[PDB]
Amino acid sequence: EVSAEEIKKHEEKWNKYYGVNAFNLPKELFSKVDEKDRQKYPYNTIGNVFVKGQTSATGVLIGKNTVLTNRHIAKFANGDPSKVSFRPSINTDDNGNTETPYGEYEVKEILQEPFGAGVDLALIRLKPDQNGVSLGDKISPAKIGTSNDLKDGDKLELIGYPFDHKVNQMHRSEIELTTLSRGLRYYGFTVPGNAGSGIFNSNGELVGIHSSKVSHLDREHQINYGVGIGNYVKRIINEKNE
Repeated sequence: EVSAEEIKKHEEKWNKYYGVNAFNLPKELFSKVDEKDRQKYPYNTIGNVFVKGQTSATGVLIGKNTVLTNRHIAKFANGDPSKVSFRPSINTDDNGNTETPYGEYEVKEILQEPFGAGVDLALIRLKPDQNGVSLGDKISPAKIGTSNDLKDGDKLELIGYPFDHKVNQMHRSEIELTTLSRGLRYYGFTVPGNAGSGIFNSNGELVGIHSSKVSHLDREHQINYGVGIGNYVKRIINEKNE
């Protein structure tokens, strides 16, 4: 039971992201990443995880051949790697011109729930290109930070592919952390395609991965939910990354 004032104020914040049209959102909270920034770190570590005829979400390159995304996204492939494709820094302008600066990568192995069925993270291992060159040799993987030092009120950058808004167009969303006692929760604009988006701190370190929206305060309100890179997650990553 939370005071009726909290709900009133929550609806306040939440509304500044979902009350107005996505296109009429302030640049500071939600904006497309231009060609220039897309070639720079950490933006170039972001890619589109494409599951043929299932979904189109986001993923972060965290190793030479490893992509970190959500378990719920990886489940759509039903264990079959050939159903998943990773397209780093892909971009499709409003006129249909699609470009993939680093090519498209095939998946050799899917680790659906290496952190546990209750942690919405999965690892995707990619095959090198036909010349045997790993994506991680073309682009430096994201630096892995920690979520242990974050605190209520903190502002972070969420980078991903908001498919439902614009197809194959990388966007950044400013997020504001809230009640962290119940997990990584935050205010910000996201759509289903943002699943797997990287959350970076001012130091450019990856501190979390966006997951989805969950009930908040009561059973009738929402908030964004992500998975923080805590002690347990880092251990597993360091153990299976490659």
